Amino acid sequence: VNEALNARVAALAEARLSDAYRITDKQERYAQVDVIKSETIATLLAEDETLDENELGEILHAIEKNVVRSRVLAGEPRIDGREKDMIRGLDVRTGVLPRTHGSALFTRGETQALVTATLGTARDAQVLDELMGERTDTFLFHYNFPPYSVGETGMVGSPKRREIGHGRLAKRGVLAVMPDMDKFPYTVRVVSEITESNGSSSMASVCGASLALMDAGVPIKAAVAGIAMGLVKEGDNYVVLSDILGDEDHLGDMDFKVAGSRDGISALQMDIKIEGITKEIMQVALNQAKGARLHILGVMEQAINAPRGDISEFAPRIHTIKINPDKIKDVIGKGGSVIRALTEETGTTIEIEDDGTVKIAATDGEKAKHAIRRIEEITAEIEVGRVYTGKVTRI
Amino acid sequence: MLNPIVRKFQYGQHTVTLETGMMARQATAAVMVSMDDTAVFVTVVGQKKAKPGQDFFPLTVNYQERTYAAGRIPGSFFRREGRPSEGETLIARLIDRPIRPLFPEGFVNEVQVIATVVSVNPQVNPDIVAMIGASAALSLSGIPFNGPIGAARVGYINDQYVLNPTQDELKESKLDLVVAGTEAAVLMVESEAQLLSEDQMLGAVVFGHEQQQVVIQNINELVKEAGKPRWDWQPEP
Repeated sequence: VNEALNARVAALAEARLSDAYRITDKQERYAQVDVIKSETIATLLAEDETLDENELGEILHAIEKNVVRSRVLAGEPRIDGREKDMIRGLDVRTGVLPRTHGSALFTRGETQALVTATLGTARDAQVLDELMGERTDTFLFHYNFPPYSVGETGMVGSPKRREIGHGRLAKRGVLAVMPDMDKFPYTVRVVSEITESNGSSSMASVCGASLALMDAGVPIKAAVAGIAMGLVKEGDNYVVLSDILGDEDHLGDMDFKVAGSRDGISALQMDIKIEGITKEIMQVALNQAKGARLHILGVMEQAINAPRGDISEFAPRIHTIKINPDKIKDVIGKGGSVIRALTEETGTTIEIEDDGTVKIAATDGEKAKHAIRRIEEITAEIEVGRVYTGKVTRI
Repeated sequence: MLNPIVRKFQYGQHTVTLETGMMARQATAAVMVSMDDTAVFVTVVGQKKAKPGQDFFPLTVNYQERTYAAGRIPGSFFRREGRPSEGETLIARLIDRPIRPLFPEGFVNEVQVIATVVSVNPQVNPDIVAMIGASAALSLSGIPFNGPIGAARVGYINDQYVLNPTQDELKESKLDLVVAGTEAAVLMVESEAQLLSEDQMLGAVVFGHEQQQVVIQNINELVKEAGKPRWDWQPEP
């Protein structure tokens, strides 16, 4: 145990740490704690050349965690002022980026996710070899966690389950509410970049994805939001924390992440580090999570009520028109001459597919309308017989 | 609650817009710069405690092009274009070269600049938007840095200089030249030319530098309206 050093440092600090945590200002607390800390750090350095951070810090951090621990169990405001049921302040804005198929910024206190959706043709679907059987995914999710998000320098790209966890949890959360391929023909990719983080940012990407998809006009069957929960237990007594910071990790003995619509769970993750959880405790834990999740989904619905009817002008729009099948010839031409002329001027890809059906595509609506307008004056054309006012072009 | 501070000026027939405060609020400074539809999110982090052993300046600049910025799925083998290509590494060098000597003598704190392209109109190149974004993001922060930098691209068409040509005008032009500089002086020039005379090249450099000044005017207006206080950093005696 090495208790003699444990006891002496506890006597020097506990009485002053338990004072400092009552302070309402985040910054003055931090400042006062960092002073008490270094003092008894140094003061017992006087008694002997005892250890440095190697032991002191540790013996100290523990006193701190035990202090927050007892404060939370007793029934005192948590380290950030909130009680044991208040998700932090929310702000939500949509269409935040120009010329993306649909995009949103979701914010919960210090946590932010910037999320964007992109539409592909059936050709853009990912196809993959696995031992249990090869698969084709029409829904794709990517999660990026750059170092500035946590206020630190380092490698801009670093791969960890910190990201594949949050890349997979978020996908499971949204996958349940996606439209079926026969209603919505496009492949969809969503990417979430965590612009800033206080630990719990996977669930901010679920909320941001639901906004980004509605903005893009994907017909998702309902909005989906997520909450990060923790439970503190000591003897028979326990308390459940509705929305939990990246540093109150120590408080959580069981922490569970739950995501869904107003009327059912879509994904659930739980880790239980301490024995003596029972079905009764899990029942009340999820019942509190439901209250918080239903609050967030209310604020999201106020920002955007339903998915829009227009697919983003820039996103590709599959369509076809039935022009006169016999008129094929003056849209082909000798050696495909009027195909080459139409496709190069209009910058639009053109096909005749089946019995006079024309398929036409580009990035811009301008190009597509130009092409359509051009083929509607060669074929399906207003030339029945009645008199027309013509501008004289050449003589 | 979240409140963005925006200053929109004008610049060679396009209209740049600078936004702050709204996002990555935990970075030292963060700016969403956007000319026309080409938008790039640029963020600075620098650590206040200089490593006690250190004896050089560890500046790192990372420029990354997200494919969702053009509304295309990746469709590639290597980590969905995870590693930076040549096409990205060169643009990082174009940001590094004018910035690196403009930090004060004896500064040794680690600094990291990340520029991520989040939208692109195909006619307006994001590189020189990233360059004015890096200028904004350094100058908004407390970090000790010798004044803002502009950036400009000059073309040559029918014997007239053209500021910021679009990607179509560029193919008609017999010159492609980037300039970066301060109120006082040019810092960096890089160019391709179809066998122009040395006089025509310096004409381009002067013309570029004379009108990148409008970027410097607007950056200084944002800095005193929304800038963090300067670090209490002093030179090593």
